[PDB]
Amino acid sequence: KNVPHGAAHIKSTFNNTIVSITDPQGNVIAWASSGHVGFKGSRKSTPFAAQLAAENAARKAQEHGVKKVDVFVKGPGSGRETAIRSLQAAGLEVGTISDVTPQPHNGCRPPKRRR
RNA sequence: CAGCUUAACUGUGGGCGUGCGGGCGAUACGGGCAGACUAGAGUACUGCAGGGGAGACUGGAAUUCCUGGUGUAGCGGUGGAAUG
Ligand SMILES: [Mg+2]
Ligand SMILES: [Mg+2]
Ligand SMILES: [Mg+2]
Ligand SMILES: [Mg+2]
Ligand SMILES: [Mg+2]
Ligand SMILES: [Mg+2]
Ligand SMILES: [Mg+2]
Ligand SMILES: [Mg+2]
Ligand SMILES: [Mg+2]
Ligand SMILES: [Mg+2]
Ligand SMILES: [Mg+2]
Repeated sequence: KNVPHGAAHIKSTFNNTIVSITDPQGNVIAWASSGHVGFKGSRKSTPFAAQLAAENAARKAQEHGVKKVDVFVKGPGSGRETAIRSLQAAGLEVGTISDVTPQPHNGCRPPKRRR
């Protein structure tokens, strides 16, 4: 089909980073990830896979005909700016930037400290 | 001091003998007794800040889960990987 506007969702952890593009109504057009790009071990952790998923989702969404996108990012830093710049260079221009990160107001208890 | 020749020893009466008694005469501090005062203490008049304590009521973000859409091959993980 086609869509004149949508939002690309970004959630990036230390060891992963996925990208999914959704319309405002909540129906997803397409998604991409480093794992699908084919990176295992620490390879996937790179922002490089971030830009790869970036232009991948760009292609698989612009096939459906996405024009305007607003990206939301979350999670700890793994290349957020790198991925957004790669997407911008991919040919899609964002109208507004927004970060909504899961920040629980001291709900539940995090797992023990690493050792 | 006194003599056994000096010798241990004792011949010698004083002196020593740290505790306990009543009678004569003290009152400074150290108790009880005695009435009064307040520099401690305590309440009394008005203000104060506070996650002090107990019960109940209530909001938010989030994890997880159930249900339902969009949606595609992996998601997740560590120095890496498989159990998942
Ligand atoms: Mg990792
Ligand atoms: Mg863990
Ligand atoms: Mg003599
Ligand atoms: Mg004598
Ligand atoms: Mg004695
Ligand atoms: Mg007394
Ligand atoms: Mg008086
Ligand atoms: Mg007083
Ligand atoms: Mg107060
Ligand atoms: Mg109680
Ligand atoms: Mg569902």
